[PDB]
Order: sequence, then structure tokens, then C-alpha cells
Amino acid sequence: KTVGTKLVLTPQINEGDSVLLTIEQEVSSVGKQATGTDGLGPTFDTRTVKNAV
Amino acid sequence: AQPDVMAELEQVVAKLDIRRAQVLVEAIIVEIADGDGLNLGVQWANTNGGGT
Repeated sequence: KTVGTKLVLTPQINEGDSVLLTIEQEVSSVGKQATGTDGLGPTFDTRTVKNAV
Repeated sequence: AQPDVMAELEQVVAKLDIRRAQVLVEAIIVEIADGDGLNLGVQWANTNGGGT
């Protein structure tokens, strides 16, 4: 799984000025590369926002 | 399509390509929590008489 600063964006242009941006982004992390979990695999701190604007 | 349909599709497209409006949505989640436990209790033990 690719967890880091991700921007996935498909822009679409209004003939004149204003951009339609389909954004799926997040800032995510595996906590500490020397720390475990109460579960079973790695966990991730994510800040995500997927929207069209 | 036929030039008749081209002009009809041209109105459909023009209506369907309208600048879709944007919405800023703020949610506000407020929670407040507390409570009071109290444990007071008195025990008397007497060798001669008895204990509680």
C-alpha cells in the first residue's frame, strides 16, 4: 500500500478559466517504523479528502 | 446525428454542461460528559462483640 503524501488528481478545464478538480488525497503514516498495533497488520494515520471542486 | 438532432443535442448539451454550483458544508459535533461516583462506607470490628 502506498502511504505518504499522495495527490491523485484528474483536472478538467472550463473553456475559459475555472478548473474542475477531481481530488483523492491524504497524508497517511504507519505511526512509528519501530512501533506495533493492538491489531495484527500495520495501521495508518491518514488525512484524506476525495471530492470534485 | 441529423442536423435537426444536432441542434436538439446542442440544447441538451448546453443545459447539461451548466456550471455546477459548489457547497461548503461545516458540521459541528459537540459532546459534553462527566459524572460523580461516591463510595463511603464504615466498618467496625470488635474482638469481643463482632465485626461488620
